[PDB]
Amino acid sequence: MLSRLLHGPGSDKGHGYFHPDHGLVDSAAQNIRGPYWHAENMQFMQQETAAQSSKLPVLSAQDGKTLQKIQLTDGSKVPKAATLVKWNPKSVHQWHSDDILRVDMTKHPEWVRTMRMFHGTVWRHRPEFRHPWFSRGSRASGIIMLVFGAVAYGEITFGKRLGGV
Amino acid sequence: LHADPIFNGSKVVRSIQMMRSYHRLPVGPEPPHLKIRGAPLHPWSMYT
Amino acid sequence: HGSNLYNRVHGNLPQLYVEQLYNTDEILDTVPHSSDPVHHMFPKCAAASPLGFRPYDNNKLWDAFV
Amino acid sequence: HEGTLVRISQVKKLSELQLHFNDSHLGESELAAKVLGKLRKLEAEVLARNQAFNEAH
Amino acid sequence: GTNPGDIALNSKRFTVGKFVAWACGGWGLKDWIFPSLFIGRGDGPDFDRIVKHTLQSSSAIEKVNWFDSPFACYTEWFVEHFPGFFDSRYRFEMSAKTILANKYPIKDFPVVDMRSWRSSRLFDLFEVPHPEHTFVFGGPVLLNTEAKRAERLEQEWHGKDGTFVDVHPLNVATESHTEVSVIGGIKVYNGVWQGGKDSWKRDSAKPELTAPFHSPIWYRNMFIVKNADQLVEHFGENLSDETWQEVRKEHLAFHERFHKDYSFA
Amino acid sequence: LGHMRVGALWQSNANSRGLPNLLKEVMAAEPIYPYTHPGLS
Amino acid sequence: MSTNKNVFFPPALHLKENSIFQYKFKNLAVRHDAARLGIILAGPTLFYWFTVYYFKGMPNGLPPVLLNPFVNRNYRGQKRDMPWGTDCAFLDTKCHEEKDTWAKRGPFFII
Amino acid sequence: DSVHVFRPEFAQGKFRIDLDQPAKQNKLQQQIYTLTDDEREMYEDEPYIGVDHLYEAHKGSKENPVVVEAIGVHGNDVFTGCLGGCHKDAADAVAYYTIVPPNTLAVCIDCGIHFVARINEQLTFWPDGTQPWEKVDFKAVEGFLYKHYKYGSPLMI
Amino acid sequence: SAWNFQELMESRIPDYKGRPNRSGAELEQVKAALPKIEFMTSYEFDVLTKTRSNLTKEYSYQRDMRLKVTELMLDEAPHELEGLAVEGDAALKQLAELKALQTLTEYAGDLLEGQNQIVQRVNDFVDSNPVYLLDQPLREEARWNLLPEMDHKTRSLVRTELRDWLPAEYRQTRAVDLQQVAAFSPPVKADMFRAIEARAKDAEAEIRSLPPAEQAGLLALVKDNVAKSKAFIDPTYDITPEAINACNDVDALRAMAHRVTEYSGDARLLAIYGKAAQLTGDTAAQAILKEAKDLVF
Ligand SMILES: [Zn+2]
Repeated sequence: MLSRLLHGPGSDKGHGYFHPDHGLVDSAAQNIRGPYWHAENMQFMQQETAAQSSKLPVLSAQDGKTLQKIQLTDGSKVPKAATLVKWNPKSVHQWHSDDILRVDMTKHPEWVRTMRMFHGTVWRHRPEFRHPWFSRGSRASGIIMLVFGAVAYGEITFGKRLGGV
Repeated sequence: LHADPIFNGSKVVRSIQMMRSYHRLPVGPEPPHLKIRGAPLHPWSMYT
Repeated sequence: HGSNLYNRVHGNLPQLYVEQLYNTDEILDTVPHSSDPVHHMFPKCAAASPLGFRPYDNNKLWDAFV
Repeated sequence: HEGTLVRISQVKKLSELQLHFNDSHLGESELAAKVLGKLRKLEAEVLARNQAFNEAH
Repeated sequence: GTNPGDIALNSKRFTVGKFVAWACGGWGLKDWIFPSLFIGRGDGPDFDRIVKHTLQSSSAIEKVNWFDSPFACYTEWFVEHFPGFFDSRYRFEMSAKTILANKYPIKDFPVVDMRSWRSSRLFDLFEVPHPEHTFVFGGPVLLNTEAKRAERLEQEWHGKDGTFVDVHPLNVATESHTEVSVIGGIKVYNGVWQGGKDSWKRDSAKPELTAPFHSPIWYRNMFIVKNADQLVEHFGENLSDETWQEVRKEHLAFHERFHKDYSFA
Repeated sequence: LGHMRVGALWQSNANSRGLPNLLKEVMAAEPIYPYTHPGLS
Repeated sequence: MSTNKNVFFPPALHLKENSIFQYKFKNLAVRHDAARLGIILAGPTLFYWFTVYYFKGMPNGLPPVLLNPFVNRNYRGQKRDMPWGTDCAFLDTKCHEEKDTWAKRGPFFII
Repeated sequence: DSVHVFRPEFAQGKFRIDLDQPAKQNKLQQQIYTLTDDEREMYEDEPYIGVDHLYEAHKGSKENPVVVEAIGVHGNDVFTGCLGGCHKDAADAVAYYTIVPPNTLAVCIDCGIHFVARINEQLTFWPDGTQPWEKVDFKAVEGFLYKHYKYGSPLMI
Repeated sequence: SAWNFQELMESRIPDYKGRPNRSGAELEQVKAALPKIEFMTSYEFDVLTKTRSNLTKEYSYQRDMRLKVTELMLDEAPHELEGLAVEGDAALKQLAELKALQTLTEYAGDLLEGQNQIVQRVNDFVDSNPVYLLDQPLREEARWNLLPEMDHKTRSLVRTELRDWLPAEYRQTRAVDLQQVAAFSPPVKADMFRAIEARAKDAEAEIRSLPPAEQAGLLALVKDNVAKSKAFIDPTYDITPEAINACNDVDALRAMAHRVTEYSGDARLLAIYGKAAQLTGDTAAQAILKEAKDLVF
């Protein structure tokens, strides 16, 4: 099918676009309401809150109650005392529940790098300027290339290669 | 007595100075393009 | 066009204009502000036409040379 | 106090319905000096914030 | 037009500017030797024409508030280049005054300026020279986004039934209304607060604070937009077509003594 | 820095020219109350 | 209110498999990709070495190609100046040694 | 049995603005399509639904105008337009654009339609991860809005 | 699968289905569950919900702001009108004072417009960030759906919550229509007329405590104000049953019936139409009027 090859509906023009069976999934839905195409074979776990992180620079912007409502887990082994809650498709609210166990993904290197880009450096409108010495090297390279070009033009035209003087 | 400027204040004037649609051709009730020979040229003609 | 640094610093997220203390060009290398002045294409013509003048005067040697 | 919108139910004279810019009367040099002072205060606060974050995360 | 600037320093026979123009463009010996052919009348105000247009006017020139308006600095340009300017301006001002003296509570005034002209190409709606950054906050919004879509064709394109597109369940519930009123012991549910599109009426008019509550006066400036390539205007409820044709005939009949003595060659 | 503007109140620029007040343009230097409130001081 | 909550503390989900890996290898597309990989690993690769083992002590008796005869040793008097000065092919390392070709070194920088 | 945690999308700024309110942003960036030639033919011969159009006031009357909403800066003129042919005597070859002051009643005297182009500013919390996760009240918002009205705020560019 | 050209959210095509297919048992169950319903003509709903006094459909806080600004402007008028000097006769001085008053009012009108714009901007902010002003479960239903695309119950709940998030002086609720409430409640009209007469008498006393010429001018103004205020509250206050009984003209009775029908369509229609039927011998009309007074009124 040309339509399906070029990322279209396919044979049926009223058909959708996503085929999560072969890896064509919806990132927006996953980020907002979680991967509801894994809903049949995955279940939320229900029962260490997040209040211990209420004093950190980036999490201090939240209220105490908000962090108290969040319950954490080690994220490796199943808590044997934790019940299982069925994951209901077509329900946009279950991914945001406070009764389900969660995992503190605030020590992830990507998390730290993002928040540092926002909370750990002086804001520069130009990412190249966010690195001072590299910008220095780059402008120096530009000047070097200008000089090299001028010298090469001078040498090739006049037939003397500047090494004997 | 001067209040804070607002875009719909009482002291806003029609923008007839800065041109926007330069190549337009005005329409509406307009005179016939009469052509008398030896008469002064009309202001609204292509000739001056 | 005059700078807008007073409004920028007194505005809503002043932390974004701290770099303005460093080697920075406001027109080129700074976060635009909601109250910034409108920059035109050819400022010389943009400033001369509303006054009725053309940008360059042949009497001035600098204008003639440019 | 400069943190709130004007409530008309508490206004006593029409002059209270206009915004007041304390620095509208300063000269160019004084205004520039004031802006630079505010910029340096902001710079100090930003550096303190950056230190606090980089030490904790 | 053009602003000559300093007339004094450009009248001299020999000038740096004239020599530069000769060298690079705009001047030559043809102007020094034959000014009557290549300079001739030049470009400037025509005092004789201004006097003629002034003395052809009726007593309207006395009764017009033009000389106190912010556009009074353009009096000579419009007296010279707009024959019958004062009579037309007097009719315009009397039209505004009679709209002001109406019996309607809302006085609508038509506004036309450089923005009142539509165009099929977006670069024609900006001031020249164009701003450095344009359409920063997105492009145009089409009025057609507020019209009902072609439901039948939309269903048909998808291979859906669409049989009952015009048959909808009725809805009679208190849960569907947020605007509740009590009118003489009757609790009327009617409407939902939508937001910015429910307050278009008040945000468009400005009150006369001295007018009593039983005889309100509101001022509204109605903007007018036209294509200028259409040749036919349809004002809607503001002006009927028959009245517009009548006004066209009368305007062309009155403003004829100001136009008949000139040729367009 | 030059003449930095103070505040962010509306200014007539290229992006915005405002809504003209035709009544003030026409009734310039002439009262309106002789028409809206005839006969009253 | 913001989605950042689920970015900061994403929910933890329960599986019936010992790892996501196993659970992720019940999709038929991943199974077919693994099958293609196994096809290439099993057939061609194991066979290749097999042939290498089968003909380990036997000659490569393919006749050599004939490039340039004896009467055309001068290449019809054609110029043969390489951009690196001498008249040796780039990767003819041994031939370079008989024509130096690398004594004419330049400077590290413009001077 | 095992626990899985899907890797979240950490990007902030424009992406997090899009993912916080996907309905509004999609509305802003959702393409809609116009009718082809055969579809125009099939639409022009569809029937009216009821005799209401003979009595009611059309959409685009002096009392029932076409109100439209753009995003921008307060007081900036709004760009709006027709697709052409709202009237029999109006052109329909291509879309026709318009520049109009905000929050004012304008009349197109090509078609005869009254419209209310108006601006809503997209003031949103600084997206750096400090956005609030639970219902917020009017105090902090009051301060931010006061500062924006009095001085203005940066642009997300 | 190696590419992904998705968008933030796919467009939504409505599914129409149709009116419910309720069987006989379901039909009877529904009919037995309904209240005592009175089906109303569209004219009745129109007169109930017509725009009479609040011409511009302005909310409460806008009217309050306008009245407050008028009070503040009046408190400052004498200072602005004090000491004016101009070369001319009395008429020229009067025109100068009129121009000064106009300038004062134009100054005060701009502050009011600025404040209206500011409150409108606050409410625009409320709409622009709905998910940040809502609790669960309405938050996700505001996140995923636009106003036209919500269920009626969820739509109403979301809008009410967003309105109530604001302080009392920013909530956008329509102001009361004096003429409407007077037209649909006879006591309210009587109270309004009593208030008008009380204010007229008090103003007459205040005037009588003033020098002569001002007395005549202000008394004429008071008479005009009372007349127009009454005509504003109830234009048909002169169509009394006494007047109806005194009217023996068919055209006049028709005019009265039209004027009442425009205003409220109340039992005075029964009176007018009964007197018209008697004068013309319309037995069918009399039967219909009996039915109406039994059911309609
Ligand atoms: Zn149109």
